[PDB]
Amino acid sequence: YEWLNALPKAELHLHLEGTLEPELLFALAERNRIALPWNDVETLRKAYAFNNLQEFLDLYYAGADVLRTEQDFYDLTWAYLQKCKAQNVVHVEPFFDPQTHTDRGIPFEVVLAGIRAALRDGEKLLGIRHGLILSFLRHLSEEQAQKTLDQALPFRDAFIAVGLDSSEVGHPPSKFQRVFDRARSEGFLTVAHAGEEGPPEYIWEALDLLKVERIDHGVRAFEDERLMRRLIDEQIPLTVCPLSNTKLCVFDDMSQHTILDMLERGVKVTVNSDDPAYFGGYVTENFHALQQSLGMTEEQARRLAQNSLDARL
Ligand SMILES: Nc1ncnc2[nH]cnc12
Ligand SMILES: [Zn+2]
Repeated sequence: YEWLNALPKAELHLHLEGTLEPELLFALAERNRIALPWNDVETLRKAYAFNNLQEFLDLYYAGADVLRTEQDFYDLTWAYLQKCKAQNVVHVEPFFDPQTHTDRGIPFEVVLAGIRAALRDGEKLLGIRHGLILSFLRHLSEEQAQKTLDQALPFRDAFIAVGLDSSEVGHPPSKFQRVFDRARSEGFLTVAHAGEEGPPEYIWEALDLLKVERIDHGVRAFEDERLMRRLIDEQIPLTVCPLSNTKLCVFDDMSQHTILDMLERGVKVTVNSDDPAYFGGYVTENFHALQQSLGMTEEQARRLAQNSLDARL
């Protein structure tokens, strides 16, 4: 563990909103004078039991209510940056979901100010490089994403890419091909969630329609050998999230996770925490789970950490 924790790493698949610890949630609620549905932290924490992606999302979006001020968004991000320092994550390319906040009335500029301020501290005080990624909510319309991209244009230099998260199944990457096209035209790189719950086909779409630089999750690629051969051949990175897949029931157990299989086959996989406050672990805890449940070796530990460095944008 401490050896794992000592490894230099880059986290490339993380949602800032998904780092919202129960304690922070209650503290922001207090500061913002919000009456929570949850009686206590302990009760909110017991609600972290999931049977699929959707059950998690509903709760995950519910939590975002307490994010109201610039200081809120600073606290959220700074708390995570501190975890990174402690776990020797030296480089972060985090997601945020503008629509979750803008749709609640919070100004786009306020969200960004808070996050940007923290990232600046992360780098000058903690030594942590960052590449903010703006993620679209895929259950909403492409039109809504276009409106979000328009807000992002004056800010475009604050983002290294646009991503795509939220309810995967029944919202294929194709639904968002136009806005992605425009984003790239405007100088954005692209990434996308694909093959978490969605089929291999969605991953082909991300690759070929959205033209992503990396696949987020991408575990269901395992079902598709032609795709596997392509991943291995193009060295397209996968941002795999062990505890997230476990907690969302992608795998019925951690002993059944295929990330080490992929590693050995030559897929350029990485280790990430995804939504650490909800899945009960940060990046080091994800490496640890691999060692515990899949007898991962230091050997494979070093390779995974290195892929994450190599896969930076
Ligand atoms: N892993 C994930 N998949 C889909 N939507 C998400 N929103 C936050 N994390 C997510
Ligand atoms: Zn994710």
